[PDB]
Amino acid sequence: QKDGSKGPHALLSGISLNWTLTNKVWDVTASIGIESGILPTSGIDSGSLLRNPKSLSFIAFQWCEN
Amino acid sequence: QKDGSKGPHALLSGISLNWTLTNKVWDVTASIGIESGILPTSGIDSGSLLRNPKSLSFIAFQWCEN
Amino acid sequence: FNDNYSSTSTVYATSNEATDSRGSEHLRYPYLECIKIGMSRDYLENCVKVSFPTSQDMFYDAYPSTESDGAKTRTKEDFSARLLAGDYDSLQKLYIDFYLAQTTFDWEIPTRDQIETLVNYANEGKLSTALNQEYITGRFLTKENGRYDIVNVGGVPDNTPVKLPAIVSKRGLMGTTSVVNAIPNEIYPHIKVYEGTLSRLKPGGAMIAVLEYDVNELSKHGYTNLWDVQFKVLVGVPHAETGVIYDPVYEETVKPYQPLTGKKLYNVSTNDMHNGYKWSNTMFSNSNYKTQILLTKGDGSGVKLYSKAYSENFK
Amino acid sequence: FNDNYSSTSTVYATSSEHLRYPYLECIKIGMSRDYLENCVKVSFPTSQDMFYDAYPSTESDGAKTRTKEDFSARLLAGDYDSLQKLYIDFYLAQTTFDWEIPTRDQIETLVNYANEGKLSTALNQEYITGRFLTKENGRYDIVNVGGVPDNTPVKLPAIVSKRGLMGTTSVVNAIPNEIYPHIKVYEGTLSRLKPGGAMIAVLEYDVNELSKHGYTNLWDVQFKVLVGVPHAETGVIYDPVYEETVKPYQPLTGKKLYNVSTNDMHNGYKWSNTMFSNSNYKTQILLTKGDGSGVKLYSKAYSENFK
Repeated sequence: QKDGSKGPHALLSGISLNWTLTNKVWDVTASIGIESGILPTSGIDSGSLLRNPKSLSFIAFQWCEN
Repeated sequence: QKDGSKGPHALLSGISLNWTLTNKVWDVTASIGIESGILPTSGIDSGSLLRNPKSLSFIAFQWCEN
Repeated sequence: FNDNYSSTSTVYATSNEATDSRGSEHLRYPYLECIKIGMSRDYLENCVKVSFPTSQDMFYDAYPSTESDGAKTRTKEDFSARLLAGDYDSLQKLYIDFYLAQTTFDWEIPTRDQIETLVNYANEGKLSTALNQEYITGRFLTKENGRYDIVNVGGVPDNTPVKLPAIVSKRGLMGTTSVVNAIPNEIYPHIKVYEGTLSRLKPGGAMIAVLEYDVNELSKHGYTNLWDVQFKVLVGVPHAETGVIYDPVYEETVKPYQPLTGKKLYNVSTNDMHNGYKWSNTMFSNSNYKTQILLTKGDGSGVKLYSKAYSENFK
Repeated sequence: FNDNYSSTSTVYATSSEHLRYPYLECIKIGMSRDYLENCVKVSFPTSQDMFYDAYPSTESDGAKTRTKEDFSARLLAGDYDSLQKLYIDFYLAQTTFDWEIPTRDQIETLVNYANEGKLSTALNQEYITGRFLTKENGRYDIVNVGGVPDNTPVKLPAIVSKRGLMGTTSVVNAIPNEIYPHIKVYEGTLSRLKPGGAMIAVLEYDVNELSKHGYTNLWDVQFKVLVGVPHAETGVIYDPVYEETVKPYQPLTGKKLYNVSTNDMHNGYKWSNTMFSNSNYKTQILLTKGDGSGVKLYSKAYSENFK
């Protein structure tokens, strides 16, 4: 919440998973989009975004192709 | 809805997929978190949770590794 | 997700309700309405201290009409349904937190101390008519520090449906601290005094005991940190209905120093030694006096857990 | 997603007469129900359109043009008089009548409420830092919160209830503009500030700078002497360990002079027994109108021998 305390689970609007390959390392970023006016003005979780959240489990698949 | 009727689709906040192996059987549990104040006070769909809901299709992957 | 999961919503939240009201906006508000449902002009100061009867359609004039664009389904029927269903939280979030009418903002569920005043005001005809009748007897919803309780006026049967005839001003409606009309629900934990050449409650010195509480029933009443505690001892005639010594002739706060099995134990040692003996000089100055032990959180908060009002030697 | 991502919410956006007024609006722009008592103590944010619902519309018959744009224009232009008479004196909304520009003591309170989240959202953010217009006895001043640059534009985020909003008298958050007049102490075998007896001095003020601060009748005066640790930012001893009021007797050229004689032996010497009981204590002199009114005019908090 805006006062820094832990509030209820806000409602959700979107999830973005982004990945880019650079020299033998896959770089994965995430952002969970939630209702605004709940998160503080600045920080990791700010405005309408939870940036690279721990509240997310994803399965990473790898394979090779030509 | 709390009055027993079927209303519109409430808004969503989270989905949890949890799995546990016990004696050659994977026990799969799920929970869909929705906006509260719509579900009844008790039951399968109650409070803010749809417990192991039918309104969910998931793909189950299995493999073995060392 | 576990059962503690809770979310925001569109039905008991903001952004839905708009600047509108299904009631009539006029310049004699709200005092004309207060008199019209029977509040005497001699006691019109309570017009802003207690709401319109939740049993009547006028109470719900404050909200946008249920048919206008964007309104929540709010009616006296939906109120009573949630009331008898025990959904007190939805009442607080959907109705109470958004009443905001009668020019008063601090609308809340009445406390136990406030129902006590409401019964006195109802008997003395100082309220609206429907509430002058309602608060004579029945089972009433109360709320103290975020905790719901049901209080009983007149000793009515336990299966009487819960009544919330009106909400009150948190600070505007003055409560009565004496327990006469509204009888509450005090909690008595199952505890063992070890006695022997240990626990002692006899005249002539300091009172010491060593109790023992169960963990599973401490966690049911919000006590999982079994060192976030503090103790109070009371001396006087306990209440004839609930057994608590609400206004003791002698009150004393002490702190414990105990550390066993599937239960945990706590001591207690009165400071009657090396100061005025007067605990025993007042506890045993009247044969009807009794000694009672109370457990709170470290700062006096939490569900109040009470021992029996003991006679001499824990009898 | 980039940081431009934004969603709908359960909170009013920013894009009428009823029975839940004005408390409904206060929660809608973020006032917590735990602190709704301030709903009638502080107005809607002057930066937002809702504040201006109170006035007749600018298109209606015979109405004054009252908008947040015309408000901001006059604010930055320094036309503080036009705000009081056209907007402040005609607000009269939220069931409150004594709307005024906040005092320094009230801005002091507003910052504490903003930091502790007791206000609306636009104002919980607004009153953290900045330069704010204040008003004490018909006089405008600018106070600084956070030591911001002096070229920061003047902010009037909200007007407050004259009596309903309680000010905080300690000066911590809102740093003011205290006036120190150019004054000469004549010293020699005359002025004296040394332990063991009475403190006496004889100052001298300039007439042209007295008339700039509302002092044209140069006998409508009175003096106060303070003993204690002066404020680290403005230099005033706000809560002195010893306070003493004295009256002057002086009668010169293109400037005027005033004496000062503490009564230390026509009472207890204790001025010297407390001024010189702690090495950090200093003695400061304050000039007022005869009744304690007027622009407060301050001397330096002097050390021993006016050092």
